[PDB]
Amino acid sequence: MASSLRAAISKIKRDDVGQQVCPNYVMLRSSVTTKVVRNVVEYQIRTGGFFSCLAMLRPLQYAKRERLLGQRNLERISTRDILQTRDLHSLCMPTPDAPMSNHQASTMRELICSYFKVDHADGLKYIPMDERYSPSSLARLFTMGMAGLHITTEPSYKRVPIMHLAADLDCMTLALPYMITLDGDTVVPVAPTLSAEQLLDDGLKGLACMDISYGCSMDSSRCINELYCEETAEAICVLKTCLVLNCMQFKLEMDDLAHNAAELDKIQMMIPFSERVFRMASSFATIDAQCFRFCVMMKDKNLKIDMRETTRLWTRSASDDSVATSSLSISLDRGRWVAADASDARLLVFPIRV
Amino acid sequence: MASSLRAAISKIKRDDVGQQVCPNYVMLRSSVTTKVVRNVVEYQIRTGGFFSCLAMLRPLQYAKRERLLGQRNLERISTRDILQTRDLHSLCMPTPDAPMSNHQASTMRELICSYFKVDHADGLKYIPMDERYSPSSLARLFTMGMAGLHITTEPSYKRVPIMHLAADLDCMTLALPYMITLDGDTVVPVAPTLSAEQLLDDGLKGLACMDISYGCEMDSSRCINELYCEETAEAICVLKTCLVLNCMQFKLEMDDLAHNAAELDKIQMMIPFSERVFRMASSFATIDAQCFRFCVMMKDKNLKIDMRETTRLWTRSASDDSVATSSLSISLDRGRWVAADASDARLLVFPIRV
Repeated sequence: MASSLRAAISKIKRDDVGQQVCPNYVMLRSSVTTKVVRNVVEYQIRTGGFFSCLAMLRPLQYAKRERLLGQRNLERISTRDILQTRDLHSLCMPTPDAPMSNHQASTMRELICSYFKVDHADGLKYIPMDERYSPSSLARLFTMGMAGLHITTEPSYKRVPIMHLAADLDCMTLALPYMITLDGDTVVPVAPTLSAEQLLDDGLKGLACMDISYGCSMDSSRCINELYCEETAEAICVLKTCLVLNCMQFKLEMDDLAHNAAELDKIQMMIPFSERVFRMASSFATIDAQCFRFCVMMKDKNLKIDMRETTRLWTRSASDDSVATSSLSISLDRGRWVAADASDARLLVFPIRV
Repeated sequence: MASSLRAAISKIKRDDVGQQVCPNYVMLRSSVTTKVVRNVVEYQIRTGGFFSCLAMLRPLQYAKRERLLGQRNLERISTRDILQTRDLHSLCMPTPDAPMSNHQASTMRELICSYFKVDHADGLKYIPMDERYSPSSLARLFTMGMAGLHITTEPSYKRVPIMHLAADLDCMTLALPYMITLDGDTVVPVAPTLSAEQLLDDGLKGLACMDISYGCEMDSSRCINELYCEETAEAICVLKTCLVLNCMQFKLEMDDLAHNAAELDKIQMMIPFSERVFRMASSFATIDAQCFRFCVMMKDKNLKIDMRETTRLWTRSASDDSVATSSLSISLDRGRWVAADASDARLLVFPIRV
């Protein structure tokens, strides 16, 4: 009565919260439940990883529940038999089996070392010599650090100074990042011309022209840039950097999903998924040029697109001449960002919760 | 034609929100507003000072709006021609026109100095050479200091380090303070034998036998003493000291309300003001012996008592032999402090908000 195939199947993980799409990723990690009402099937998509990554714009809230978890969980996670990308993300480690980045890796390592007052050998555990890192793991590292917790290289939590900006923002419940320019004594929203990564170039200088409007569509609005002083400067740069890093991870994973046929075939032209991807990309449409051009294109096709054509658009949106911008003029009111072409609304980006 | 009476009456600021009761006080500052439905008039008592100063148990929440306000408001308060007690409390100054103490004032100033790393002479401004200080102004100073803000001697907000305990506790919506004893490897709640003031003795080491159970909903309970380590020790000592300071201020003002017949005649009639005084004293009934006894008494008289008799019971409650507390067994269940004589529940103390 014993058989080999049954033994193979026995080992397979049968949690089955839903149809697991793009696991082994950080932000594109997705679950598809099926919900039937009458005779119509509504696919319900749960992408918690992305939404947790975006909640880092409020560091004390990101950290809130985990700071009351002892040094036990980190030590459990590391001792585990097989470490998935989620496990390594919790430890702020390089995530093999997931896309990674080699961009400004030394400046990023130098930042770990300066912020956390740590050695280069320790820096090399976060960002190895292959120079390849996972940007979201690195954001988690810094986001927690602003909240007063350093994830150490031995799985441990060490107490580090809590950033005043994190406490100053913790009241806020909505946020909108955008790009600005200074045309002399006045500040105006501008469309993203550079890519999120290129903000990291030149020692993170281009970050000065990103702003984030925090508020409670929104009210009691406070911009991060008006809270700039000598003491909050570092905290503002890190916050903006973590945002950029999460954007980079998104882009990396999307670029990889364009070529990962296994998971793309698994998505049976779910329009629900392609409008999810539109939400996710809209988060960064105000700070990354590619995601801008991508979101304008999909909204031009009324978001009734299957994932194949969708991640075809992603591939094309990496090039400046894929859509015409110069034409578009952008304004910001009531906490949402609008790009319009001669009174035609080409993209509307709403603020993100937490 | 003109009148000097008219001119005098003209100069009187008329906020007239209600009948103001015990102004020039910190915690007993009250306002009665008359609400009528049918032919029944019900008196509503607002006592926001008391509940504000107990909200200090969660320091970041106490600081939440005030950290967004600039140094503008503190200068503005100091400029005011008539410095009322309310304004002085905002500035963490000593409060004439209101009661004060001298208990361990030397160790308090040394604490101010230690925590805020400030010289003896400006610490003399907070606690003068008179040796008299307002305990609640001092609790505010320290409470804001855990939140990362120092109210300086010149009106000014100076950024100091934010305590990790303040961040740890900020998810908690309820708190129950109580006293404990260590019998072997089991902690048990005990009745308050000492005075609040007497916990400031023995180099504040007596505070270790106090615990505060924080929770939500209670449900997600944590005891502050569970969170003790050498990094959290300072914060735990200050948080406990600030509670003792607010207790002491409460006591100082009650004693004063005993001899202040000028206010007590005005509120001699209202049973709702007895309910409020019971609610207040119940907050410290677990950590102060007088407040314990006082609260046991009024529960015996079923809370239907006038304020004259009320504050006479207060004056009596100062004496150990006034009620027979030795037969009462103390239990802490459902987030709820119970003092009972066999099957008779002589006092129930409930968790405090924030």
